[PDB]
Amino acid sequence: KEKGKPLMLNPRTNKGMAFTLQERQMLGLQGLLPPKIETQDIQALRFHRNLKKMTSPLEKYIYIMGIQERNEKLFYRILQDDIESLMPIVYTPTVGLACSQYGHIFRRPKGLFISISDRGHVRSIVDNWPENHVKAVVVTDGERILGLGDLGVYGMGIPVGKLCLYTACAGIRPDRCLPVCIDVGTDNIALLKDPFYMGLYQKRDRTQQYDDLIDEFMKAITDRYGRNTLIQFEDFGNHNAFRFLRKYREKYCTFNDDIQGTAAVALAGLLAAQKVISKPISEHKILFLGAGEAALGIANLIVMSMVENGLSEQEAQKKIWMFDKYGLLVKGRKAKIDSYQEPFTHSAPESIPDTFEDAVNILKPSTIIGVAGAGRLFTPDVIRAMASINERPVIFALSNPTAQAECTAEEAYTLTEGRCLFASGSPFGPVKLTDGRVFTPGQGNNVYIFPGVALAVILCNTRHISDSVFLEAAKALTSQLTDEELAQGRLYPPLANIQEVSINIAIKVTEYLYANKMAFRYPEPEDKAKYVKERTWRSEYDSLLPDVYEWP
Amino acid sequence: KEKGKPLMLNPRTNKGMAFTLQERQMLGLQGLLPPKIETQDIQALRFHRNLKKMTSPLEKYIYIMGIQERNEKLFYRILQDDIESLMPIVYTPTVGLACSQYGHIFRRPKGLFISISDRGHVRSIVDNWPENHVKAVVVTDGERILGLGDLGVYGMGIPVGKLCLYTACAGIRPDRCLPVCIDVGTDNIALLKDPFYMGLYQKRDRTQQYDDLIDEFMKAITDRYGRNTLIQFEDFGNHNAFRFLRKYREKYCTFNDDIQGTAAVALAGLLAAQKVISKPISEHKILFLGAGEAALGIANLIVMSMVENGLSEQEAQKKIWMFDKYGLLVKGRKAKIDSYQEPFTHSAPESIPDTFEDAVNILKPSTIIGVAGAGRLFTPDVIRAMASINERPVIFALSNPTAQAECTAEEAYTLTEGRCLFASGSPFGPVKLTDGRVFTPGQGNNVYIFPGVALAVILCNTRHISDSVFLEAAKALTSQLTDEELAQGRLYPPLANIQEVSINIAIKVTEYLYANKMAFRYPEPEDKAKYVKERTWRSEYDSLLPDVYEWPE
Amino acid sequence: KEKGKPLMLNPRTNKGMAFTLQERQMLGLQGLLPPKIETQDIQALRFHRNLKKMTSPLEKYIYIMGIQERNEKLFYRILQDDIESLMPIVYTPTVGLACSQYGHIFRRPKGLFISISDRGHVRSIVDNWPENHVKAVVVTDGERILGLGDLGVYGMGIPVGKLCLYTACAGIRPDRCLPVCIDVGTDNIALLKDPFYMGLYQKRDRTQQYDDLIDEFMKAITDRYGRNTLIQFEDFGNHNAFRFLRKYREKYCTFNDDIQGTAAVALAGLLAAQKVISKPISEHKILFLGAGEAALGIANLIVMSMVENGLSEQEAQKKIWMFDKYGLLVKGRKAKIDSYQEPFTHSAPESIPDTFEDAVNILKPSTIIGVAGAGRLFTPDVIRAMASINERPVIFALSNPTAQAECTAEEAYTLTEGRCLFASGSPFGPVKLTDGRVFTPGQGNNVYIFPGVALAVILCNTRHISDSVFLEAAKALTSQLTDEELAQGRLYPPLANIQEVSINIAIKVTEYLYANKMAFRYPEPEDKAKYVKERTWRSEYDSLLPDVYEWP
Ligand SMILES: NC(=O)c1ccc[n+]([C@@H]2O[C@H](COP(=O)([O-])OP(=O)(O)OC[C@H]3O[C@@H](n4cnc5c(N)ncnc54)[C@H](O)[C@@H]3O)[C@@H](O)[C@H]2O)c1
Ligand SMILES: NC(=O)c1ccc[n+]([C@@H]2O[C@H](COP(=O)([O-])OP(=O)(O)OC[C@H]3O[C@@H](n4cnc5c(N)ncnc54)[C@H](O)[C@@H]3O)[C@@H](O)[C@H]2O)c1
Ligand SMILES: NC(=O)c1ccc[n+]([C@@H]2O[C@H](COP(=O)([O-])OP(=O)(O)OC[C@H]3O[C@@H](n4cnc5c(N)ncnc54)[C@H](O)[C@@H]3O)[C@@H](O)[C@H]2O)c1
Ligand SMILES: NC(=O)c1ccc[n+]([C@@H]2O[C@H](COP(=O)([O-])OP(=O)(O)OC[C@H]3O[C@@H](n4cnc5c(N)ncnc54)[C@H](O)[C@@H]3O)[C@@H](O)[C@H]2O)c1
Ligand SMILES: NC(=O)c1ccc[n+]([C@@H]2O[C@H](COP(=O)([O-])OP(=O)(O)OC[C@H]3O[C@@H](n4cnc5c(N)ncnc54)[C@H](O)[C@@H]3O)[C@@H](O)[C@H]2O)c1
Ligand SMILES: COc1ccc(C2=C(O)C(=O)C(c3ccc(OC)cc3)=C(O)C2=O)cc1
Ligand SMILES: COc1ccc(C2=C(O)C(=O)C(c3ccc(OC)cc3)=C(O)C2=O)cc1
Ligand SMILES: COc1ccc(C2=C(O)C(=O)C(c3ccc(OC)cc3)=C(O)C2=O)cc1
Ligand SMILES: [Mg+2]
Ligand SMILES: [Mg+2]
Ligand SMILES: [Mg+2]
Repeated sequence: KEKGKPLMLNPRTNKGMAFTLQERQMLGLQGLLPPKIETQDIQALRFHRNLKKMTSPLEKYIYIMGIQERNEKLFYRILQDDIESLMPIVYTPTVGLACSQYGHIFRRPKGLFISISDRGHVRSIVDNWPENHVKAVVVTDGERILGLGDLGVYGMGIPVGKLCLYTACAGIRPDRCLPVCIDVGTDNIALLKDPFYMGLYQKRDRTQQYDDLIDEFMKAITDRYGRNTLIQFEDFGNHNAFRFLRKYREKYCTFNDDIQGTAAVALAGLLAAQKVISKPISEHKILFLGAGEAALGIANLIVMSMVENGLSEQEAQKKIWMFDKYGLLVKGRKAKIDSYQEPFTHSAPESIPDTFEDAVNILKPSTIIGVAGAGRLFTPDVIRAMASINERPVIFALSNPTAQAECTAEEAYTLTEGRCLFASGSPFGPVKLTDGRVFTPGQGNNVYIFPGVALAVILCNTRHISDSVFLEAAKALTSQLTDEELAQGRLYPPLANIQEVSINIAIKVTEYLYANKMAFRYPEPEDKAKYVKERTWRSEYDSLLPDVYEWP
Repeated sequence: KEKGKPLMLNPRTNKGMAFTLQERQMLGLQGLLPPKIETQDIQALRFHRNLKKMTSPLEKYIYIMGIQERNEKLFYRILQDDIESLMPIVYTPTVGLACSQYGHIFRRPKGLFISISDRGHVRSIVDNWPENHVKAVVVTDGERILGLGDLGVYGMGIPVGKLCLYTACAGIRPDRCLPVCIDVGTDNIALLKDPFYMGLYQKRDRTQQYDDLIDEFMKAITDRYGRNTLIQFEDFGNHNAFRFLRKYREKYCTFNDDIQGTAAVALAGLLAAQKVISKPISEHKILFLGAGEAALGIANLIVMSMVENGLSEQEAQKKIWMFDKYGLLVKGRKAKIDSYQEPFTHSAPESIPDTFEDAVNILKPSTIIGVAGAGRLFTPDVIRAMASINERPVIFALSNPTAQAECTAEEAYTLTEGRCLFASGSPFGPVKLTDGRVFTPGQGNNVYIFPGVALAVILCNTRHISDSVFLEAAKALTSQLTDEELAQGRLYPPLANIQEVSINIAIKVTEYLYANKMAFRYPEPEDKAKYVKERTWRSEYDSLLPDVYEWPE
Repeated sequence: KEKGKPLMLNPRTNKGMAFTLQERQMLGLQGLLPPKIETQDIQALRFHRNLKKMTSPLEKYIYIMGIQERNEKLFYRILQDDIESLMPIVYTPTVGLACSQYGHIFRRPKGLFISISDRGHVRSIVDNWPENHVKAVVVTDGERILGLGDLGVYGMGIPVGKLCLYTACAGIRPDRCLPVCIDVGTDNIALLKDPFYMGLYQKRDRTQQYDDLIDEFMKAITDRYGRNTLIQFEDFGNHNAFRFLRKYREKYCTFNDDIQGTAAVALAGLLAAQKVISKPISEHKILFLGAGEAALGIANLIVMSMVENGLSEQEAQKKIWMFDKYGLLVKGRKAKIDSYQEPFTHSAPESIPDTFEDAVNILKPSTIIGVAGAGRLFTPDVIRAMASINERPVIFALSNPTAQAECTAEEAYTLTEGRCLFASGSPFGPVKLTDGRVFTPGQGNNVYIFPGVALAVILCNTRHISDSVFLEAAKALTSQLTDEELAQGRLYPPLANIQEVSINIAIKVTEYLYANKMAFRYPEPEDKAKYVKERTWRSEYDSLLPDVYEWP
């Protein structure tokens, strides 16, 4: 398309000093670059050297995210070199810190910004996006960014970082990814007073106009790019998150990772546990600390797993209890019970606990899952009560970051003599016990699911994503534990091999999508594995050398 | 020319969030920016707030040079806002530290790279340069980067930084500035071992090819851009610096800042000292610690300044003495004598000095100038020796960085008890003696000279720069001091006013060029002040809004 | 700058099928062109073949002017191949015919259009012109297009065609040429009723606004491109033409070809004649048929020639009489005498003619010059009266086109036994007389002057063009007649060698410009010939091949 300085200024084309001598000469770059040819390998090492001479995580974020705006293929190469250590940077927890000071660290814009001031003109904006074949859209209003609450347009970092992991893990063409931020104001007074805030100076609009903007946004996106365009909602308010999932679910090809992706990884760990504890599902009793979107999201998907294994809906629900901030979810309590909690709000026992430890002793659960985000509430005695009740208790401490976790690997494994099966939201290191026996805990990271699922949905031209897709993703993830990894005490495969794990998920989800008539991409491929591997985006530089030859 | 995302990837047009609502809508940026209209001020305050979060100078270099590549108008606004503090960052000393690791911090390339491997195809390379009306070239081989020696292609940071100051100070259009690095190899072993070295992995070619390559380079630039294109040689090795300056002085529009710019700023101080103490020029004698590039440069220019005032050639030279690392330069000594030094190699006194303190006592100088870059060799006893020999002694400690300076301001002013006239290369804060008097010493930075001179040479379409230009530039620098500032012991205007000072220098040089028939820009302007002040480049954002207006139906 | 289809769509870069194999491969053109390499020679022949299979002049114009918008270098090559025959097409007379039907034949726009509706916004328009270093501007209001009168914006063809001859003859870089049309309405009712008219539907504005538009236009041009920018006025109303020349002459670097260029070629022929008739200038009496801009233009320049040869102003004026539509210009006549005619309005004789033949017998002129544009008014007996009075009478029939000429070569040479010295505005073929003696008449074409002058003015950064520049151009033109050409009866060199003639004029005018301190381009060149030849624009294709080589 273009030659000269424009090639170097365009991230998609810019190879940097990896432009070969001929490329330089033939594309009019000779002299604009230093007289040295590099490879993507040399360029990558240079990054790792600079990254080592940096302590601050926020400095690492700003550096690496700058590389995206200079050389795209280098950027995604660098993530793929060591994804485990850099995923903390490009996404959580660091992305939170970046999102807090997002107006300070701003350098170059990265996504698409739709305001409530642009009401009725969303189509004009969408059309300004240079890329023509968008497949994956990630959107946020910024109201519920991680644990940091409302951050307005500073939330844009989340879409951006999310889509980095789409490309990095799954192989979704970056040029077909679109991060979107919906600015309708913000209730965060700190930001309104900040003169470097990048959003609108007004409180959140919660009128009809907000709903209308989302409708128009959804329409505008699909008008330009198609109805099969994948649209993921991220870090919306809990109220908005659920009701928008409901009203668009069967209309637009949309999912919510915070609900559905979270449920999937939760379940995938439970299913990993059942390769150890083979107890009939009839026996499993499950107790959630917290009754948030995370709880309800996970709860529903468990019920659906239980249903596919024999149990009814009514019965499977009665095997799930929830203990939130006001106490145990029971019928006829003064504390509020919302519509989504009603199915898990159960007939009260004789003794009605006022403590979580009290509940564990009364209800005799085989599994406790922590999603309160309210610190260390799985007390040492809670851990013990579970070890007395179950021979191998399943304890899931999912809250993030580490400081909000309900308990620690250390705290879990040692207080149950290394019997329990543990998994966490935040990364804990190998625990060592006094008998010289190693236990390597797994991490319940959402990145196990959404990339693979997203690739499959896109590759199959799927138009709606049913809850049973995430159920199939769960089974798919769990089916990649080797025996060794289970012996070591992992309920998830290593994050190190996320790329491979993401693909195999995409494959197994593609098969399911065709088998249940949710794929509209025909002709149907016979070998789904080949079909997926072939279409994943590679970070290797392509030649940009024009073809010169003699005429014989 | 362009619309959409290209306007934001092009730093000459990119206003960032300073794009108005009208501009965003009409240019198709609406939605690509956050919904927040800023101004150049807010953007600037953001930069200032973030600069404080950084502690390392090198972090700051990387952050600020980054802005040149995102937003050019914003970049030069940031420099002009706080020029005094950020000039250390953008250029010396921090550019030295950056130049050392230039390949380790490389993100985007900034200039034009001509290797020896491109011999015969140099015009090809010149023609790849996007800009069509280049007026100012700064070129480096990389052989003698500051006091760091041979950094080779790492030396590119020097031209890049220096042209920032052309623009920042004098208002020379950035799009007409071309930084160039001639790459002929490097003698530095560490770099030849480095897998991130950005140059050719070979020793410096010192053969005939090197000379040919510089010839070809000079021809190629002036072919494309014209013969009056200003070509400034920077940080070449001594041998080459002088010989090329001689070879091209009369053929192209060229100068060397390390020689001629240094001389101008040196002389500017000496003349300002002369204003304080009306010492007859016959009753002056100059002692240089060091007899290299800086010494020889300042020497040759001083001679002219004396000759101008009445002295002859030989007369003025005999008032200038040089003491190098082998000792005092005297006729028929043991250590060798370069031909440029020969004029300042006199017949030995009766007692040949073996140290510098000796020389001060034997020769009884009025002024010592330190350009050896070898630490605190103006020992306390030397400052005292001068303090007793002269009523008002002039002491110039020009060596950089601070650690290689011959003495501090504190050391100079206390051991002379206020009676000293002091200047240095490195910045020394205010010196407050016990008795109550405060002395603010002048910094003898080259940046006083080269911006103003370059601007003048360019606006007058001058084809050659004789040494009298720098002489005339020196007087122009000296003449901007207030009497109050002379009473404060300043021999140089504040760096806070480098802009006002650079323009005023450019004006006076313009008058000189026209008055002495060295200008070729006719018709000749009458008011030279208005001419210069009108052609300076501004950092204020231009509107990119196309004109919408109504036609009678 | 650019590669691919854009190179082929850009006239300045487009070489057509003359793109070499390597160029095609290296610039991404391989496949977009037919598999055949041509030269500019092959491409040129193709043009000449097509031009031969066309009768209509208007078809030839549309074809060749299309080539300018496809391949610029080919276009100017083709003019330089046979300039003599094609100059009739690109300019007069055909350009007149094209200008009449300009809205019909419109295909692609060619110049810059400034309307009175764009009052106060002329700078915006000027800035829309893509070219950055304009040197030669030709502008028209369209009020007095050739003989066709007011044609409004259809007059744009004139600037365009004029500037074709700038490039074709002189070598003025086409990219530095700017044709401008000032639309202020038109009095031509035929055009106002035409629904394909390309100008404004209103009568000519003759208020202050017109004058103001011209001021702003002049300012805007010079603001962007400089005060030394050459601005030529063409085919303005006679009133406007003179007064605009006067008020801007010493302000903007401006000339008018219809006045000054016309005067120059007139004089150059008179000076050619004086190499035959060596009579002292004191004896020369001159009589103009018509007292138009052409008459007055020529008259003044003659006076200035006479002055440089010894005569005073008052005396030199008395040697010039004028006979216009109302009769002989005499003091105290009922017919109007304008300010410019006053110097040539003389003390009445005893007998005051009412016929032009009557005047020739009374006043005894040695030279008659026809610029009435009113047909054959040099009656056969006029021709004879001149032959009886003078041994070699100088008869100049300058009116155009041929039908408006005052007499013919045939009519002139035979009615004076082949004694007279004749020149015409329109081309007449070699006359043959009954004694087997050939007389080849010259043409008083303005193209002899303005290209050479224009090149010199531009190359010398001249800021004002004095009348004595055109006087020097005249002497320069005449100094290129060989003796043979004078023997044959030519008062001008062949149009065939206009390119060479234009350059030599530019050289001699450059020398004069430096010698009289009108050049601001220093350093001054020592050899003016080399200086000019070096800087003329060539039509040869340049290589567009990027430099590829090995690294030794
Ligand atoms: N660069 C190329 O050579 C190129 C590029 C695109 C398509 N094609 C050709 O077109 C055929 C059909 O391609 P298609 O795109 O219409 O359908 P497809 O069968 O190749 O892909 C199905 C769907 O998945 C999307 N998709 C595929 N890979 C993706 C990725 N890495 N990231 C995001 N979205 C991705 C496509 O846009 C499409 O909507 C291909 O089989 C190939 O022959 C070639
Ligand atoms: N590991 C993962 O993949 C993953 C994914 C999503 C969310 N999470 C984590 O889940 C946690 C909850 O997120 P959420 O979106 O459900 O938030 P939420 O506000 O919707 O849920 C919080 C719930 O905890 C309850 N609670 C608060 N303090 C309590 C206390 N002291 N005792 C008992 N109950 C208490 C609240 O009443 C509420 O029911 C967070 O810490 C978040 O980091 C983890
Ligand atoms: N302040 C300014 O504007 C400015 C401008 C240019 C140069 N300088 C300074 O000038 C200094 C020298 O630069 P240069 O290019 O002339 O270097 P150079 O290598 O050309 O000259 C060094 C000279 O010092 C002599 N020398 C070295 N050690 C000595 C010692 N111990 N005692 C006596 N003489 C000794 C050497 O023999 C030689 O003659 C540097 O420190 C540099 O910072 C300052
Ligand atoms: N393509 C090239 O290589 C190229 C192009 C332009 C200039 N140059 C270099 O710049 C030097 C100075 O060029 P300059 O233009 O400033 O001055 P110049 O001395 O070459 O020309 C003087 C003036 O005439 C104009 N001019 C020259 N040739 C012309 C033409 N054919 N048509 C119209 N206008 C014409 C110029 O624009 C200028 O205003 C040249 O001597 C050359 O070294 C090179
Ligand atoms: N050969 C050239 O280079 C050249 C250049 C310019 C104009 N011309 C020709 O000159 C002629 C006049 O052009 P102009 O611009 O001076 O027009 P104009 O209207 O200014 O001049 C016409 C003059 O002829 C007079 N006239 C008209 N009919 C007459 C008659 N029957 N008897 C006597 N006088 C009569 C008018 O009164 C007026 O004085 C045109 O035919 C034009 O083609 C030739
Ligand atoms: C309301 O309190 C919350 C709720 C959810 C979160 C999230 C997480 O705890 C995640 O781990 C999380 C997440 C982390 C990693 C990941 O793949 C890299 C995907 C999601 C989120 O998106 C969250 O919103 C944080 C605080
Ligand atoms: C040989 O040792 C040297 C020689 C010269 C130098 C230079 C300086 O000491 C400068 O101050 C210097 C300089 C510094 C600032 C400036 O304007 C900001 C211009 C020149 C140079 O270019 C040098 O080369 C340093 C060490
Ligand atoms: C008013 O009647 C007129 C006046 C002038 C003309 C012109 C000519 O007769 C030209 O020859 C003429 C011209 C012709 C050729 C040329 O070089 C090719 C330059 C001018 C004009 O520009 C005229 O305006 C025509 C009719
Ligand atoms: Mg989230
Ligand atoms: Mg230097
Ligand atoms: Mg005309």
